[PDB]
Amino acid sequence: MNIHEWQSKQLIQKYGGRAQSGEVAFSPERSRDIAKKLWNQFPGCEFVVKAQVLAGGRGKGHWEHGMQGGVKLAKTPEEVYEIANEMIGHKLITKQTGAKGINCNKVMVCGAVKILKEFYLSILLDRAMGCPVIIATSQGGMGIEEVAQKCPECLFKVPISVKNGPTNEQLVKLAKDLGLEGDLVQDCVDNVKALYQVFDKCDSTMVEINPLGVIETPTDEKVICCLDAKIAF
Amino acid sequence: EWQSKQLIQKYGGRAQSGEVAFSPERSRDIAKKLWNQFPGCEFVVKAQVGVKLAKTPEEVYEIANEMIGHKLINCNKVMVCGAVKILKEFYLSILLDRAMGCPVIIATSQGGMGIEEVAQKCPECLFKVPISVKNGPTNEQLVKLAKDLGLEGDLVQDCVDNVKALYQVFDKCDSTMVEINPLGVIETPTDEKVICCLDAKIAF
Ligand SMILES: Nc1ncnc2c1ncn2[C@@H]1O[C@H](COP(=O)(O)OP(=O)(O)O)[C@@H](O)[C@H]1O
Ligand SMILES: [Mg+2]
Ligand SMILES: [Mg+2]
Repeated sequence: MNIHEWQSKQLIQKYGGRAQSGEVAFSPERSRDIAKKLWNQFPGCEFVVKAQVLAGGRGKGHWEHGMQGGVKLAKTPEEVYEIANEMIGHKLITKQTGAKGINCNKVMVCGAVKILKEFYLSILLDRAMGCPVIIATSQGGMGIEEVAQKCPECLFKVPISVKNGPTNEQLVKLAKDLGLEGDLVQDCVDNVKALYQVFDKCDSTMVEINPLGVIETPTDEKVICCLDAKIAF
Repeated sequence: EWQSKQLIQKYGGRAQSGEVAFSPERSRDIAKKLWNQFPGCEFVVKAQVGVKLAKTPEEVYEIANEMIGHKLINCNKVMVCGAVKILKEFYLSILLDRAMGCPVIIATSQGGMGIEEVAQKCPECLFKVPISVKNGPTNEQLVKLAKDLGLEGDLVQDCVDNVKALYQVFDKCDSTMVEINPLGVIETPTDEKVICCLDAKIAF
């Protein structure tokens, strides 16, 4: 099976990648404390509550009891408790679910960040070719399988040699084709190179980052960051 | 500070309490977790009873290793504060003015130095606001003080709210002084301007 979001981001960081793993919470009280302690470091910052359930379309979905969205903004730790209280212990309905619901027993609480660009990127083991291949496109919010059927020319594909792995020219070109420029290019290479170090050194089948974004830091420094992660085995 | 900075938060005020660390290793961890919540953020390391900017958890470790167990009374603990974008520096204090026998609120737009120096060279920079201990600070007075410092929009009301919470720490603690140097206008990670107490001192 695939591991949860915040678990994937953690492994990505364990190999030198920048990802917003936030902090998990198995209760709405715990989630409130997380946002509260974070206000000590960045007072006035908003928060984002992300249901931890193995299925896509969380931002699109909704909850039975009236709440809309699996990824919702929160202005205060109290709002974090509200949202979290409606998530933990309830069922979420997304596109991958139809209407059978998925039991949500935990959520992830991360700080609200300003996003400048959103990209798709994944490291897939092309079995037909027996080699890894890197997919990407400048259409973060859309979905990989949706874009593929309607626009496969929207995707950039880069087969990877199993020996040396990524080629610095391959990665530099991919970052350049995605519209990146300046320090974000090398930063994108560093993270993407870390994604392979996660893909290969962990015997993984897929490392999907949707969206891989250009975010601003609290001091407004642009840095590549994985705002979502799925790792299949 | 931790007690005070929490008291402001206890009574409904914004205060960057950061987090204390009793060793360079601990300091490096605090900065690491913050990169899970706001990746790429910088950090500020404060030596507790001086302040250097750090770009990475490893830099924080370096700076902490220079402080803990060294000069500037001995320093045996540091406070790791996320690097927040600070726009304006203000100074604000509440005092039992023995001369007038009533609480008074002093404030200036030069929050980068001791109040002693500002008065001498610039006496126009300070703003006295005598407060009736019973009637307390009146909304009219605090709004007048807010606009006296160059605040507009939600900040004007945002200032009034924090000033009130500070007087409660002064009233409900019977404290002789409540000093906020600096009181900053800060941008949140999403570029929202808010008032925040960046340093606190409570005496008796
Ligand atoms: N920390 C964050 N701050 C602001 N927006 C965020 C943050 N994390 C995620 N988002 C936004 O929320 C959207 C939905 O989250 P995501 O993890 O992609 O869920 P899903 O793709 O399953 O719907 C993302 O596409 C992104 O635009
Ligand atoms: Mg996603
Ligand atoms: Mg910004």
